[PDB]
Amino acid sequence: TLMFKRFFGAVRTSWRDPSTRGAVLSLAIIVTAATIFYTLAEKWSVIDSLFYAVSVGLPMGNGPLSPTLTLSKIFTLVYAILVVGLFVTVGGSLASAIVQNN
Amino acid sequence: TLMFKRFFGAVRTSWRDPSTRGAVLSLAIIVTAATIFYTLAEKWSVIDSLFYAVSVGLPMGNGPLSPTLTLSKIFTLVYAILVVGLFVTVGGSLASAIVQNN
Amino acid sequence: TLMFKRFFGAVRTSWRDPSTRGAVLSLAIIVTAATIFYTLAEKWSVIDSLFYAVSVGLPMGNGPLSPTLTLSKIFTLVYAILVVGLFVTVGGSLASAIVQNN
Amino acid sequence: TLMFKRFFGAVRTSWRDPSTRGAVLSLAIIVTAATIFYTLAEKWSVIDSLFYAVSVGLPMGNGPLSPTLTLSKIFTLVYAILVVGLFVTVGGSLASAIVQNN
Ligand SMILES: [Ca+2]
Ligand SMILES: [Ca+2]
Ligand SMILES: [Ca+2]
Repeated sequence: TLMFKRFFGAVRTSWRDPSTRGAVLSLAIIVTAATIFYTLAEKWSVIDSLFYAVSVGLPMGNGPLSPTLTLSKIFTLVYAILVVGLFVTVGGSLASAIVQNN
Repeated sequence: TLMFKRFFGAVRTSWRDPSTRGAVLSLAIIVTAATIFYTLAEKWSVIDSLFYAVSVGLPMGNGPLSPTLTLSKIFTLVYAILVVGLFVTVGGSLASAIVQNN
Repeated sequence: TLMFKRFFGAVRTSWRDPSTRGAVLSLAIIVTAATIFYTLAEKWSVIDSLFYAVSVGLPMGNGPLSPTLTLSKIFTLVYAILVVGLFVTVGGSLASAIVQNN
Repeated sequence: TLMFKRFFGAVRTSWRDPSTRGAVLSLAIIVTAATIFYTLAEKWSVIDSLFYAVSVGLPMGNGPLSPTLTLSKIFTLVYAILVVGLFVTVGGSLASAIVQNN
């Protein structure tokens, strides 16, 4: 029953596009890229890898998960600084869409 | 003894509405669902669930609690992206309403 | 060595005033109240109470600290929704004020 | 393995400048001083210190690292309010500069 969320959520209001919710596109590369890195370098599972990635722009909250290696530390910074912007506007957009969707 | 805040804040500032504080309603809907899932899925108590729900889109931080199921992990992930926007705007309007009460 | 931050920072650009930074007043009262609550309920030392209270407006991160009692859990959500906006507007004001000093 | 992000990230969007990204300069100062503090006060390594400093101004999330002494606790609070702004606009300018680069 996580249906009503995924379907009346990420799927449904993710298809409200201006020229400037090409930020979603921008987001997806970056999150995905981070996830790959986390999986490979930090050795974590895909979900956990994704969880960490999502965490560094959003108030969600990383898990037990934190970087243990120098590359993972440094990388987390550089990614984090960028994506924080990206997460924001997208969240705003979706929020906006939700309200005029009822 | 939080009787001060609940009357002076939480049930103070909501009694003030524009068009865009339709956002409250959506946020309410999001949170409730989230909490329910947590209680059912993640087995935690109503508040612990409820706390966790709030934790994900505001910066406060979750202490001990973190999702342990892949299913709940994705639920957070999906749910995270929707609610944050809502949190932002309710956060802002609500804050402004304090300021216009002094 | 914090003196350089404290004087060159949260007072040096704190005293940059319009009418609309009356939120600083509000921030002070609200942060104070929460701190008091934390001190009382959570048993915590005043600094720690203060630490936690600020942790929840800002992207900070609490320490190892988090609400362990039900009232504290309940209180935190309520407070966080209120105070976040305050933290935001003040932050922007203060931010803008560093930049205006170059 | 992060060479994509380092060169095509927070060195690419740097060579894209108006004058109100003097905020990057501000952030560098505040961040650097913070790092200096944390290394010294809290005994941590430089990388860890940097991470922690970043962690208080972004949704990133402090790992194990958090302050343990009053001096550092207070300092975080002070710094936290200051940096929160500078981070935010940095993310924003940076963020837009990604979409303007596509
Ligand atoms: Ca986070
Ligand atoms: Ca926080
Ligand atoms: Ca955290």
